[PDB]
Amino acid sequence: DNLWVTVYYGVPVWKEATTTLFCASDAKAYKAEVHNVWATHACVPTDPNPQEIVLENVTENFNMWKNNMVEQMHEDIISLWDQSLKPCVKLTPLCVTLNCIDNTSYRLTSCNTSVITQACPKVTFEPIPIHYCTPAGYAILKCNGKKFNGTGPCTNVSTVQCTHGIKPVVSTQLLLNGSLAEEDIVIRSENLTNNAKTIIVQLKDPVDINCTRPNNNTRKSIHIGPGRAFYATGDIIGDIRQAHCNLSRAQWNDTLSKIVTKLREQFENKTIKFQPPSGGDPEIVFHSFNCGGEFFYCNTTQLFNSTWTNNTEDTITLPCRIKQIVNMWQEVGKAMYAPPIKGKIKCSSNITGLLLTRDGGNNEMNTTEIFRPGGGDMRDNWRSELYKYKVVRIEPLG
Amino acid sequence: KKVVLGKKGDTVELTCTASQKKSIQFHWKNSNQIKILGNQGSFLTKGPSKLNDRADSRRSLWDQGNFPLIIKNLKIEDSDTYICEVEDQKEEVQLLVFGLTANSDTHLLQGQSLTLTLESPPGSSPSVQCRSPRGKNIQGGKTLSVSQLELQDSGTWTCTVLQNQKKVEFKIDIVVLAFQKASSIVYKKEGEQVEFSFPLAFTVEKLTGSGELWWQAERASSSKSWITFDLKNKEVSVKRVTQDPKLQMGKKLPLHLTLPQALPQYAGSGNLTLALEAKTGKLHQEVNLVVMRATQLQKNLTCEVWGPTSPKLMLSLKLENKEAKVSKREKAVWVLNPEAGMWQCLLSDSGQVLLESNIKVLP
Amino acid sequence: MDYQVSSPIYDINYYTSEPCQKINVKQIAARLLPPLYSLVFIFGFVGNMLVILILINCKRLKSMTDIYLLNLAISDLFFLLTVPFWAHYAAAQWDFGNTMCQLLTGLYFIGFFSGIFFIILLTIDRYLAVVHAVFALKARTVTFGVVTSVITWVVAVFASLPGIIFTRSQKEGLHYTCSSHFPYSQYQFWKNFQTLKIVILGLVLPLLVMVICYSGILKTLLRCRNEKKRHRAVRLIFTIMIVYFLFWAPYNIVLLLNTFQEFFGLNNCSSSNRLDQAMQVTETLGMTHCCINPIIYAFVGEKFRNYLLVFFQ
Ligand SMILES: *[C@@H]1O[C@H](CO)[C@@H](O[C@@H]2O[C@H](CO)[C@@H](O[C@@H]3O[C@H](CO[C@H]4O[C@H](CO)[C@@H](O)[C@H](O)[C@@H]4O)[C@@H](O)[C@H](O[C@H]4O[C@H](CO)[C@@H](O)[C@H](O)[C@@H]4O[C@H]4O[C@H](CO)[C@@H](O)[C@H](O)[C@@H]4O)[C@@H]3O)[C@H](O)[C@H]2NC(C)=O)[C@H](O)[C@H]1NC(C)=O
Ligand SMILES: *[C@@H]1O[C@H](CO)[C@@H](O[C@@H]2O[C@H](CO)[C@@H](O[C@@H]3O[C@H](CO)[C@@H](O)[C@H](O)[C@@H]3O)[C@H](O)[C@H]2NC(C)=O)[C@H](O)[C@H]1NC(C)=O
Ligand SMILES: *[C@@H]1O[C@H](CO)[C@@H](O[C@@H]2O[C@H](CO)[C@@H](O[C@@H]3O[C@H](CO)[C@@H](O)[C@H](O)[C@@H]3O)[C@H](O)[C@H]2NC(C)=O)[C@H](O)[C@H]1NC(C)=O
Ligand SMILES: *[C@@H]1O[C@H](CO)[C@@H](O[C@@H]2O[C@H](CO)[C@@H](O)[C@H](O)[C@H]2NC(C)=O)[C@H](O)[C@H]1NC(C)=O
Ligand SMILES: *[C@@H]1O[C@H](CO)[C@@H](O[C@@H]2O[C@H](CO)[C@@H](O)[C@H](O)[C@H]2NC(C)=O)[C@H](O)[C@H]1NC(C)=O
Ligand SMILES: *[C@@H]1O[C@H](CO)[C@@H](O[C@@H]2O[C@H](CO)[C@@H](O)[C@H](O)[C@H]2NC(C)=O)[C@H](O)[C@H]1NC(C)=O
Ligand SMILES: *[C@@H]1O[C@H](CO)[C@@H](O[C@@H]2O[C@H](CO)[C@@H](O)[C@H](O)[C@H]2NC(C)=O)[C@H](O)[C@H]1NC(C)=O
Ligand SMILES: *[C@@H]1O[C@H](CO)[C@@H](O[C@@H]2O[C@H](CO)[C@@H](O)[C@H](O)[C@H]2NC(C)=O)[C@H](O)[C@H]1NC(C)=O
Ligand SMILES: *[C@@H]1O[C@H](CO)[C@@H](O)[C@H](O)[C@H]1NC(C)=O
Ligand SMILES: *[C@@H]1O[C@H](CO)[C@@H](O)[C@H](O)[C@H]1NC(C)=O
Ligand SMILES: *[C@@H]1O[C@H](CO)[C@@H](O)[C@H](O)[C@H]1NC(C)=O
Ligand SMILES: *[C@@H]1O[C@H](CO)[C@@H](O)[C@H](O)[C@H]1NC(C)=O
Ligand SMILES: *[C@@H]1O[C@H](CO)[C@@H](O)[C@H](O)[C@H]1NC(C)=O
Ligand SMILES: *[C@@H]1O[C@H](CO)[C@@H](O)[C@H](O)[C@H]1NC(C)=O
Ligand SMILES: *[C@@H]1O[C@H](CO)[C@@H](O)[C@H](O)[C@H]1NC(C)=O
Repeated sequence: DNLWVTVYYGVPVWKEATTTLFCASDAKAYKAEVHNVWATHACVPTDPNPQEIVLENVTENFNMWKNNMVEQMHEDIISLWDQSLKPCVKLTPLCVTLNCIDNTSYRLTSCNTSVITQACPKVTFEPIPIHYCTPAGYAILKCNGKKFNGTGPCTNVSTVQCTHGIKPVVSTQLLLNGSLAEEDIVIRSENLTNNAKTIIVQLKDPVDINCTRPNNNTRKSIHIGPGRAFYATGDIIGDIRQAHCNLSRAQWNDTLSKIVTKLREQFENKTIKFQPPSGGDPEIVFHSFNCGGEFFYCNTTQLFNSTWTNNTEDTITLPCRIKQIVNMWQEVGKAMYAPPIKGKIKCSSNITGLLLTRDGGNNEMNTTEIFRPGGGDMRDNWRSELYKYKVVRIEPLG
Repeated sequence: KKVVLGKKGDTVELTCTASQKKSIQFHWKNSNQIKILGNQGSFLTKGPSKLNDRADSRRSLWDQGNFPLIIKNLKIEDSDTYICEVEDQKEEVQLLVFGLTANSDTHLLQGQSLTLTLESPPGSSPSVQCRSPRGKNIQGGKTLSVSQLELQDSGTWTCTVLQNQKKVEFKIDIVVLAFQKASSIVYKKEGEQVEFSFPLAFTVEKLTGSGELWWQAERASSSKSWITFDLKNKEVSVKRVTQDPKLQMGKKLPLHLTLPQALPQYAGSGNLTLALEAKTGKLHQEVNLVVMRATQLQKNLTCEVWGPTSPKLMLSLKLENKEAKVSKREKAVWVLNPEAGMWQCLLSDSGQVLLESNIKVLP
Repeated sequence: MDYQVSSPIYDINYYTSEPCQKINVKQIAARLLPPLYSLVFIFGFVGNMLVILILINCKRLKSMTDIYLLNLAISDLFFLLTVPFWAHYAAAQWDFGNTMCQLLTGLYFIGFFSGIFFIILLTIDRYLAVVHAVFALKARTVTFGVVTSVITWVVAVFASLPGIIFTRSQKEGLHYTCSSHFPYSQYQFWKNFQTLKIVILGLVLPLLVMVICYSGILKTLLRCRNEKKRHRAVRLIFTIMIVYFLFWAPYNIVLLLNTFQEFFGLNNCSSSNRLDQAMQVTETLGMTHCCINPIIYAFVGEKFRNYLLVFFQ
């Protein structure tokens, strides 16, 4: 068990610290769930009595895209995927050194393809909310402003000892399970009008999504009689790598109608035109989430086609497809997996955020706004969660 | 910034520099600020441009510090400058593509004019600097045209373009359809069978060929005697040409313009015109024939030479035991009071006997 | 620089802890079944029509046994009229839709179930004739033979009536198949409810008849040997029963094993991969039985082709 002591009163000079934090999640330590196994060997139980000391008159410049704390979580989830889904073939590139003598030719074609073969057991998979807690001597601040602007200074700074519920869910084009906005859908981006930084859009209302596969692959009709030998029962008849999702159109249309109102105020009365993405990797062109080793690659072309104009006011069939050979977001290379499993898999998920890029240009005339879906950089996935916090070290005179 | 060159279709390598070695985010934008490629974690995002199915990048080099830009099927309109974006920096690069070709594919006969077609991008000043195996480093503007193109000027010519101290090499496809002679002269005597032969060099194509041989007889102004023949595949067939010369032509591409007996009126100049198509054009070649007529009129003899004779030649009539009984520079020399012997007539040209004809006198 | 991951091929198989590559065994069987089934249909059609011509006009069906022999040949014809369809079903697929599939499936089992039902009636008629000779004479009226047969056909229809509950055919697998899709909600009940009905009615019940009836008949053989023709008549009915058992009981045993691959029997997939080559052979052996009963009549039967037995020897 762990234990730390409070600070009754301290307002000294603040200095940005880069110390090593310890996780703290509510595990179980008995099930065969992987996140319960990982939290048992490296995490501690959650704080039963948290304390948030509110600072009346205190301000600070919370820069968020230069936060070194999200660089630690990104190196703590890569340590979980090497203990959760062991790939059958882990193909990764490996080059060494080839240069000539910038002034001399830079033809580097020496690269080795190292392959690793491991056992592939299909294991359970479900995220668990964790709490990152500060070590001895440091403190974690937290703004309470309902807008917070991204890298802008707030005024309602309060200090804590552990963060809120953070799930390690890995997804693209739609931020899954996590925290919601307070009062209004806000947008966050490091720099607008430079069309390189992704725009994080956080929602204030949870849009639900149900992703399941129908159990009709195996046949239940019996040809009891002349046949019953070749076409015998339990024979696969359907595609075992096909699924479908559903989105409540009457509820999702409200939340998207609030996103375009924020853009109009920000970008001075333009024609918001959403579009499908411009191509690339199948983890970028399509949606990508995980449910028990089932890596749903959901076609979202019937989700971002619609163009917009002013005066704005049921079951969208989202076609998904399970692909075995997937790209690894952690490092260059691929990872071939195992065949899918026997039974109904249901992903009764949430939608809390939205990752959007921007297509600006000067060849195109004065007014257009193209917002293609982006994401894929998993550091940007948890910058949408660790935006309120900051690790600062306060020296003690004692 | 540096500059590279394209070769109208191949790939080009445009690299950036990064000394951080952390696989940080990169981008690829033109002068019009249009995304083409970009880093997304460890993933590749083909940006919204006109180079979607063309731009490529080597992912194995991303953990080194070098980020290439591989663009296949280089067109002329793709010439633009591209800036990099790593560690908040703008590594500006430049790119230029151009091309060069001809218009006549295979019908480049011996003595046919040459035409080029340079495809240079707008906003640039190229300079044609070719290289020929005959030592012709012909330099000029952008469009180059040469009147001379023969069988000895075929081959892949190395034409390079110097611009901003950069140059790349190219090749030129030349198919030369030529003859192997400018002017043949055949020296025969009265009675001897005359043979003509003018070769070509194994070109295979569709319906292409038809031509004719014009003739100018000596002192016979009655023109319009020729022979017209058609060409289609391995095979030679006369269409129809009719007239005083019994010209028989062979059935194979080594054309044998055969003439039965060298009659004295069958001598003079001539032009052989061959015409192929798919790219029309006409070849030309000179044909000549010289006829000697040695026949005694009575107990005194007289010999004459017909044909395109030179004003420098000689003529001699000797009884082959002693020396020449007469030597003149004409075409009709006579000998009165000959003797017994095998009389020889000598046609020559500054050193060397061309024609020889034997005849006997009975006393 | 040279990565070897480029393969679009996939396998239609679930993930288990024992990979079992089960071979389809349809093509090898499709080059053996259509000529065999056609040969069965050739011999079976001309075989049974002769047994129908002879009894109707040469024998005169003057007795209850001849009536059951007629109906047994008719039951074989109902089996036979489906044989060319199954011949053209291993070879390619099911081209006949489904509206006719609720009839053809029924006609298959009407041929099957009534087939053993009249053989049992043949056994009981000969059992009554030998032991209860007073009782048999009162009840062996040809009139009573007809009404017994009519009931026997009705029961044979009802014995296939659960199979006609659902015969819907949809494209599952390579080509449309007509596999009965009985209700999913009570799925475990109906599946076990079908294995027993073939085994009890087709194997257990005639075995129980054979034990009971042929113990009373063999008692006559122990007492005296005075009448050869009584002993020779039992040889006909006895042969029909055992040739039915030689050709159908291997299927009945395997059919129990087909459903019971659980703890009751064998659980290995390789045990079910030899079993995949066992069910089709014993079903094929059962298919050949419909032409054997006229062949038995030309060898055992001393009333139909008795002069051929002397002429052959
Ligand atoms: C965002 O957050 C949401 C939470 O709101 C989360 O949804 C939850 O996802 C998990 C992960 O799939 C779900 O957990 C599964 O639930 C099913 C169904 O549980 C139901 O149980 C009863 C009976 O129906 C209901 O009353 C009840 O309400 C539940 O709905 C379980 O069956 C699953 O367990 C099986 O699968 C595991 C992994 O395959 C096995 O390890 C486990 O042993 C079970 O295996 C059995 O079935 C397999 C079927 O293939 C078979 O292969 C095995 O051999 C064995 O027979 C599993 O626990 C949970 O239900 C979801 N929550 C809700 C409310 O539905 C999202 O997933 C999350 N987003 C992301 C991206 O993670
Ligand atoms: C600055 O941040 C602090 C963070 O604590 C804010 O204090 C919190 O204010 C909310 C209301 O805005 C309080 O919620 C209310 O609490 C009462 C009593 O618990 C409850 O009955 C209400 O239903 C409601 O939930 C919250 O308790 C309070 N936090 C604490 C620790 O007391 C403060 O309001 C912020 N100031 C500004 C100007 O935004
Ligand atoms: C049982 O599994 C099958 C497939 O394994 C599922 O069928 C699929 O259903 C969707 C919609 O219900 C079909 O999409 C539609 O296809 C038609 C024809 O191409 C098109 O015109 C429509 O616009 C729509 O896209 C899909 O094609 C179909 N798949 C097949 C192979 O037929 C079925 O949904 C599963 N059962 C249950 C209860 O879910
Ligand atoms: C929200 O953030 C934006 C930029 O991220 C801030 O805009 C800048 O504000 C400073 C002073 O605060 C000015 O000097 C700059 O000229 C502003 N730049 C632009 C592009 O507007 C904005 O002030 C922030 N809002 C709050 C309330 O802090
Ligand atoms: C966001 O990016 C833009 C570029 O798209 C930056 O604007 C440049 O600012 C510098 C100095 O202020 C000027 O010299 C450039 O001419 C500007 N470029 C353009 C296109 O306007 C802007 O400063 C960036 N903002 C932040 C906060 O980083
Ligand atoms: C997801 O959407 C599909 C498409 O409507 C739903 O499928 C229908 O389900 C109803 C049952 O409520 C059936 O009566 C329809 O026939 C189905 N349609 C088709 C085309 O098959 C599906 O039920 C939805 N799933 C959820 C969980 O809402
Ligand atoms: C996705 O699934 C959830 C839960 O299975 C559905 O949520 C329920 O929806 C019904 C009516 O559809 C409501 O009466 C319940 O109160 C809901 N429960 C919860 C916990 O939300 C949801 O409707 C499904 N979405 C779609 C589009 O089918
Ligand atoms: C997904 O969205 C649903 C929307 O109803 C969430 O359900 C509510 O969540 C709040 C927050 O904890 C609870 O106080 C409510 O009691 C929940 N409602 C019901 C009917 O249970 C749900 O929690 C969201 N999922 C996650 C993982 O946050
Ligand atoms: C904080 O600011 C408020 C202004 O409303 C003031 O009343 C209060 O005294 C300040 N707090 C301290 C500790 O000075
Ligand atoms: C290539 O990779 C293999 C496997 O990791 C290794 O054994 C070998 O030494 C490597 N070769 C080079 C040149 O790096
Ligand atoms: C842009 O929108 C603002 C909203 O406050 C409005 O005041 C302004 O007039 C609009 N400008 C144009 C050109 O429509
Ligand atoms: C998007 O919708 C429009 C109609 O609103 C349609 O014309 C267009 O084809 C759709 N986009 C795609 C990619 O099909
Ligand atoms: C916005 O709405 C007004 C009326 O509500 C309309 O006149 C105007 O044209 C609309 N704007 C655009 C860009 O269509
Ligand atoms: C969705 O929003 C658009 C915005 O103009 C509106 O026209 C449409 O009617 C909305 N659909 C539903 C089902 O509310
Ligand atoms: C865009 O703005 C420029 C400068 O204000 C103007 O010259 C041009 O006409 C505008 N474009 C259109 C389509 O009106």
